[PDB]
Amino acid sequence: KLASIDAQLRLLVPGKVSEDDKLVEYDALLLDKFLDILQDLHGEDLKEAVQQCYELSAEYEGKHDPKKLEELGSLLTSLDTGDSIVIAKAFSHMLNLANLAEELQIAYRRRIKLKSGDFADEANATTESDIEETFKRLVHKLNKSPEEVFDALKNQTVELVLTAHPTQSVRRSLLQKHGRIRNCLAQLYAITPDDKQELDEALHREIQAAFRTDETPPTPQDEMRAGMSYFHETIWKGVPKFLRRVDTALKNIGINERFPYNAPLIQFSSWMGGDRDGNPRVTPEVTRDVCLLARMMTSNMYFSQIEDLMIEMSMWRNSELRVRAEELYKHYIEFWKRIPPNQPYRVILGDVRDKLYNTRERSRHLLVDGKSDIPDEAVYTNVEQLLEPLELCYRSLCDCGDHVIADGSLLDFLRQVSTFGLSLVKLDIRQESDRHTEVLDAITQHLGIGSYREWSEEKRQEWLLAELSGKRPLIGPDLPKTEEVKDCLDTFKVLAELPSDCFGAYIISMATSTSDVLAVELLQREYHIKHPLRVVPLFEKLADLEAAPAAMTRLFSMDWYRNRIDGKQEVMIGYSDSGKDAGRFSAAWQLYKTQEQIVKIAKEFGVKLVIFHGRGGTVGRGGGPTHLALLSQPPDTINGSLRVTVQGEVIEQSFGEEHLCFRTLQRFCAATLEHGMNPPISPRPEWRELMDQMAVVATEEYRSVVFKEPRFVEYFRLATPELEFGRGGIESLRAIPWIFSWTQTRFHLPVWLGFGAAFKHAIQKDSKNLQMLQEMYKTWPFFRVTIDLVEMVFAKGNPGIAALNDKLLVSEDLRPFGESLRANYEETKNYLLKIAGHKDLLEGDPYLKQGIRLRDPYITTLNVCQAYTLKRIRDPNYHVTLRPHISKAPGLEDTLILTMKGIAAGMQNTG
Amino acid sequence: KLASIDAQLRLLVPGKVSEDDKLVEYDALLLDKFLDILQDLHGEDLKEAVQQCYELSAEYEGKHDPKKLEELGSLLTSLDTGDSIVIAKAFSHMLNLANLAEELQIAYRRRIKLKSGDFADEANATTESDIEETFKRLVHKLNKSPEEVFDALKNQTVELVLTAHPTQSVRRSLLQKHGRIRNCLAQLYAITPDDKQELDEALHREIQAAFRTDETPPTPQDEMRAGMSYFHETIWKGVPKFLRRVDTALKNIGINERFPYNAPLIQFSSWMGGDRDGNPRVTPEVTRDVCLLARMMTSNMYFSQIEDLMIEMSMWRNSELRVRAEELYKHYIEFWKRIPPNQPYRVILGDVRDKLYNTRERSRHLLVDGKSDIPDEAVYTNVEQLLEPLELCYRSLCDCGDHVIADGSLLDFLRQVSTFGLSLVKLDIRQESDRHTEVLDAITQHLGIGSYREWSEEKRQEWLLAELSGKRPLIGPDLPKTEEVKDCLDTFKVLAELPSDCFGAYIISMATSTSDVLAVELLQREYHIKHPLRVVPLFEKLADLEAAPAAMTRLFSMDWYRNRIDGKQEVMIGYSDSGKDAGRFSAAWQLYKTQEQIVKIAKEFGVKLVIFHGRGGTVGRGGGPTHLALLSQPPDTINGSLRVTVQGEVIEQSFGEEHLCFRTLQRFCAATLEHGMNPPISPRPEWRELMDQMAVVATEEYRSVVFKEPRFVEYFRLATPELEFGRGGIESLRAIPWIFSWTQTRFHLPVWLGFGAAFKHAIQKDSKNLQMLQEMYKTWPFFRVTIDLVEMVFAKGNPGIAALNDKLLVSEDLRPFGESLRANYEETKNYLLKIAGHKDLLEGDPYLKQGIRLRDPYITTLNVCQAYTLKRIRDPNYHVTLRPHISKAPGLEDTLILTMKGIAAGMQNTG
Ligand SMILES: N[C@@H](CC(=O)O)C(=O)O
Ligand SMILES: N[C@@H](CC(=O)O)C(=O)O
Repeated sequence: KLASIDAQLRLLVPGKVSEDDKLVEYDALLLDKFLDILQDLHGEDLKEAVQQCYELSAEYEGKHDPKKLEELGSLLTSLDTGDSIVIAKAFSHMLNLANLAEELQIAYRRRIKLKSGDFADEANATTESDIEETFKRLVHKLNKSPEEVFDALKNQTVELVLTAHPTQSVRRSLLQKHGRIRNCLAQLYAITPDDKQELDEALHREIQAAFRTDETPPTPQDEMRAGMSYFHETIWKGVPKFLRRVDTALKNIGINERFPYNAPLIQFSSWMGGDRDGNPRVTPEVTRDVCLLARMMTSNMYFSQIEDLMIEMSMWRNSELRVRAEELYKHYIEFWKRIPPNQPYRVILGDVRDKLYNTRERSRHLLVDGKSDIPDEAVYTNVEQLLEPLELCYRSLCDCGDHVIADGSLLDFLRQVSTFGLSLVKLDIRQESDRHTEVLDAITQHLGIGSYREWSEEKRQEWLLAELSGKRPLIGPDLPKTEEVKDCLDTFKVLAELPSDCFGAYIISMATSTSDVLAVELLQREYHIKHPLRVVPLFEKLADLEAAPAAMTRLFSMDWYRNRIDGKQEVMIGYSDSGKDAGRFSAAWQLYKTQEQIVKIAKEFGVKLVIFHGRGGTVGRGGGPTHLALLSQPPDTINGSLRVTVQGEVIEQSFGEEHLCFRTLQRFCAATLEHGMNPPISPRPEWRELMDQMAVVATEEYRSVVFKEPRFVEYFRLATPELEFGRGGIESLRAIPWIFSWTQTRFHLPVWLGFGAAFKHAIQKDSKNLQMLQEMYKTWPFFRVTIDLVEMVFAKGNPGIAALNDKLLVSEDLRPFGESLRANYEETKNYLLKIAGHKDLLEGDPYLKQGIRLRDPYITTLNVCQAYTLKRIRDPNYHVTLRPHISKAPGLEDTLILTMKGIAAGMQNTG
Repeated sequence: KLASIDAQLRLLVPGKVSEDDKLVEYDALLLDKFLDILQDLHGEDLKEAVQQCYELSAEYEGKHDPKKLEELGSLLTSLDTGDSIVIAKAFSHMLNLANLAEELQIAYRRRIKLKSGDFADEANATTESDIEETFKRLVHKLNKSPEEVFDALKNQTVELVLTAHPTQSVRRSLLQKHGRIRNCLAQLYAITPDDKQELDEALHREIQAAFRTDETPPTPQDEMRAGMSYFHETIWKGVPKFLRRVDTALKNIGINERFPYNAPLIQFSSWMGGDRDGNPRVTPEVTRDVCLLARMMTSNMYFSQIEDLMIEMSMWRNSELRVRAEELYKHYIEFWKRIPPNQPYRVILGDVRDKLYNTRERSRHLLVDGKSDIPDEAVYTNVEQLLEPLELCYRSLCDCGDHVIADGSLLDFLRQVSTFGLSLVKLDIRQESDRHTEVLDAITQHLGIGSYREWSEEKRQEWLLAELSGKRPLIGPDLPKTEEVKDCLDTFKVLAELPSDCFGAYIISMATSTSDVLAVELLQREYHIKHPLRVVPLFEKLADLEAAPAAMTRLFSMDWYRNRIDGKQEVMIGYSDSGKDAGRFSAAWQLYKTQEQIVKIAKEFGVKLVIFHGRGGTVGRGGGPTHLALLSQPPDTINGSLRVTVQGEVIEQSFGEEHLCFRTLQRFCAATLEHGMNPPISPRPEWRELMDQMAVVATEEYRSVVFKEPRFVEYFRLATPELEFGRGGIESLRAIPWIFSWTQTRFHLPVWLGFGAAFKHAIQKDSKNLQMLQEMYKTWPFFRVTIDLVEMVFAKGNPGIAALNDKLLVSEDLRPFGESLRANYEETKNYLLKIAGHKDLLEGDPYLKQGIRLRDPYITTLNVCQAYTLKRIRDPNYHVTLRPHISKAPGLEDTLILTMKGIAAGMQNTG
């Protein structure tokens, strides 16, 4: 029955049916209910068709018989456009279901009571240290006093920077539906029979509601609002829950005070409407809009919880607040008459409410009108104005003997205010160096002094330092401006006009020089920005990384810059970007080294350095693995301040479920604290040498395939949906489409290519290297974590899918090239297994393996569907006999979009 | 430790420590945490003082040594005014804590799986039938088809009429705190150690927050708002949860449809601001105000959940709604931009939102301004206008294939709308017959036609029928009006002007005649009320009850009245009122008979009769007992329409906790349905005869003590805090103060007096009567339920408290009178025990016994405190040596108020 579907699913994932392992059951239950829904909505035949795709696809994943893939192919090419959309919709939705189930399983999986203490424990959610356990290791194993631990945490800073979903920001409505499905599932395993019957019917109903929210592309403004949804869903509440647990952990190590409510321990930021790199749709107007939206939403969140705080704050008992209440003494849900003065905390909070309302309304009018007449004194323009009256309530309760009450909801609110400020996320701006060069070259030519672009690096620096202390402005009204130059100058206009608490960093993409950084500083001074954004270079190519040290050295040598920077500098690294240039192995090692070198240079100059981790690192995986990934960082690269990218495709895993949200915040904080007092071992010299030797080879293999093979590009454009995803060659292609196109094929070339040659050569040069590599794997956190990510990527790989795409889409003369990349994949995988000490992929993480494995049949169905869809899109003369319509003006591009989104939702993070 | 307090509490309530019996543990935990709070806030010495009062009081309740009561007395009279308030505050708060604990215990107590099927099962929450089990008994035992059962429920009507708390409407803020204490307690027995530590600290904090919400009397408007709080807390959500369970129960008996969303199964009403009987503070203005408030709140509740429904209703798929959406196509929390038309359900619900807002705002302006310019078309003036667009969404989802989605939140909302309408509660007006007589006598004299008051009953009727068809109005501008006559006429003005959906019944207090009812009908016609309120007589004294039949017969004989009444009449009975006149036994029996007789008369005339149950009956107990109480009603007295008083002092028990709320709604519905198809046995003729004989004697004893003893009044005024509760003789005293004054003394004279003589005489006249009475107890639901309520009242009794009040407050020459009432109490109790077949009070309901028993020590402490406080208030020359202040311009009246409220909160319902 349900028993039958359960049995089916267990053939792919068998063995240890323990008591907290319910994942297969959850999946069975959801799939069962969804198959009924499909029958009701679309008819028995369609249900049977979906069931048959699933079955065929399961059998192919079980035994890997390519006849099975071909059968599923036949079935799928025969479907008319309409049936084909329903099938793609069905399997995408099954994926979202399996992901909700898996989150529930990770949320309730049992922790290991006794931990071995090896660093490997920190790779796994069930064994990793929580905040208390981290405190205790630091006190007992590293001989820190509890006070020292407390003091470091007080000064610590963790900043999570949210980026756009590369394929599909899940809309607010749907995400809530996903939440309720998950909750109904949870509650079903808590239970009276009638409750079960009712929950059962409520589950059924929510699965359907989700499926039928299934309606061209979205505005960046809307993409921003969709990306902010997780605040409401979890983070908003989660921050105070986690800070409260810090309090408890501090108490359990002998610290008899709460973690101060205004320690800036957690900060969130955003690139959404800020990053315009290679993206001219992100205009100045978009930037202004998302700043106002962030401000609107934050005030609105405070406003919509302040009435609850006012109810709870009924107390009648200090003179400081008494006085304020007396001074102060309509269209709202709760306190719509004047508050009486015998309710003093409500008089204060009543004023805070009104002010919050006015702050929210100004932003709304600024947004939809263009201006508002609402004045500064009616509104909060700075976060201290909002804290102040809340601190007053806190103190008044303490002075009147009610400390204990103060530390309830009021303390929660104080923390939310301190963490989220007036703008939930501070926005980073990002733009590429060449755009700044263009802007300056327009200025220099118009001024008649030559062409900045033609100038040497020394000349650029000399001219920029002279104009950074210039007495005249640079830009006259008659400066002629291309659209691109205007768009870049008007971005600074927007920075000059919006409050500084809207913004974080100005990241320079494709940075290579001292002058790139100075260029942006000059444009900010020219716009007279009261509080210039800090300037952060992103060095992308290997060569750029190699030139970064000399570039920072020079910046830090310049009096004007040192004085401006005030002891602090941030530098950004992008793992996926560097891996596109050099292969992932060589980018990993180079990035390790570069960070060492820049840390040393910072120290020498008495500058505190923050490394901002862009996408594609081990640290962006989420979950347990992020925890060891953080502790693997080179010594002193964190030093009390973490700034990391939370990748769009991981946001749901990290923050969709309340427990996972809590644990994400916890491991980021725990890991940051620990690393500064307990660095991973530094590598043995033999390891460096071998890693250098392996980098040279890995880069040679990767580059010879990706850049020197004259037909690589052509192979890429056929074997991969890259071109269709649009809706020079590889050097010019951006990192996201690179990773994505190969992830859609289940092949992942960008992640593993180069590791094969590195290993083969090392082991062939000297047999003893195998053992050295294995020791590196057991003992060197950096190496372990590097290998693990790639191992996780191979578990999501299926060379049979790549083969099928070759048969359908690649011309015959390219097929053997494809075949040879598949042999490289196999050989690379096997070398990685031998180094990891494993027979099977992920035998060190069987819960992850199970999760990925349950997804495969669904993903595979979408892959097969996609492959034929691309055949049809690409070739209007390919046709087959379509079956008479099975279901009860929408095209092939629509089916492909569903396919791409479904695969990406099942593939989640890779490289 | 905590172990120590647990042991202490178990000495009063020992034995069967089973697994779902946690009440003592809960109490221990709360008391433990509260004792710490007291130490922190007021010092160790005060904590020790509270502990010692508790101990002394526990020992007195254990062994009943009167030396122990005297010690507690000494301690308590020695306390200065300030210490004395803290102690009274502490013990009142302990009571509220024990009540929250007890609710949690009743919420989670385990149901008996197998029920014996005796009607006694329905007295007890653990054994009573739920709605499904009621359905099944009707189908299988009474041979009803499931369709017949379904049809009766569809036509069934249950109306719960909320009345003011007689002592203290708990304010909205505090009630929420009580809720969170209870929740934190629940969650503590669900659990990771850190969660427990956090819940532990959250419990601690909420206990304190409650204790320090401890701030002259309240406006009826405010009393009304406080009495409405339970809607927000439970009832609002509870109605749809219960209707959904009806759906499930129907499905489980083979009915394949949901209970229709607009079946008026549940209705709530209110007397708050409506009842002005003996209460001139309840003015026309108050009535207008609470109608507008009810309207304001209801719109506000719909408004504040409509945004959630709009989020969830994302669906894009019927032409009827499509069309409406197109036609329709800012300052809010969620949808503050214009809704797009590809979101059709949101366009519709967006309009409903705006309309709800405007409906809420009109009422607010009408209330605080006096008028609004906001027009009828901007606002809902009738419930169908609000349903209509919701029915449209429901139909559109069904027509587009989404039946299952429609039956989620949308169906819930539809039910809330159908149940609560535009005014959460419909308001009853009540005023006494003599006020109408006065108003008419003013009219007749001014008209020069004589004095209505002087006229006979026949003349009154003749004149009223002639003027009910009169062609001129009665009231000219120059009619002279006392303040009372004006207040009564202006009430009808308010009825003429407010929408009819604000109101329910016009109850006439002290009704005796046909003409009393006609009088009110004439005043309503004179005010041209479009939809006159139905006129409902409340016959109070025995003699009035005896004259009621001839009065209804005459009304039902009059063409004008029959035509006006349109086949329907409601009559009200007041158990506490009739018991004040005749003693509770004789009022119970007479009320049984009168209801029989009026049912017969209704039938004869083809009038459907509703009996409205005023306060003081078995049916007002709440909990399990209410369930048998309902099924005990005389045959055909319910007949598909129940209308009962939910007494203010029981509201918290019935609706404060969500499970209890659900079960209250369930038993009212289950019991009503069943009774109409399965009447209790009718009494054997020997039983009637004996009951008549016992009534004559019970009334003679009660009346000879209460009305003929010349010094009774004087004894009452000293032994009881009656006079102080103010802030002819007994005939003139209202029922609430009568019950209350004796409940404050733990003596309860009004409930049991008369039962002693009834039993003694019956058993002495003929020994065989003992056995007849016992059979009546085992077999006759009416008798059983009658005896049970009195048995529950004796469990709350303590003649030692009455004795102490006598020593302190009654003069020596009255003390033996007091002593003789105590001998009557003892003898009456023992007779009741013998008839019930019990050795101890409540051995048939040990869970109730435990609950009442845990409260006693607290109540006793307050009693002792009260007794000396009254001594001090009454006698400014009584003094004792006060102890130096123990704690770290407030008087004796304040301590007494705390005392009275505390005792009433522990005594809950009695007579
Ligand atoms: N985020 C997981 C992978 C996944 O669940 O797709 C990991 O990196 O281990
Ligand atoms: N309401 C309960 C009495 C109580 O708990 O005070 C009953 O009537 O049985």
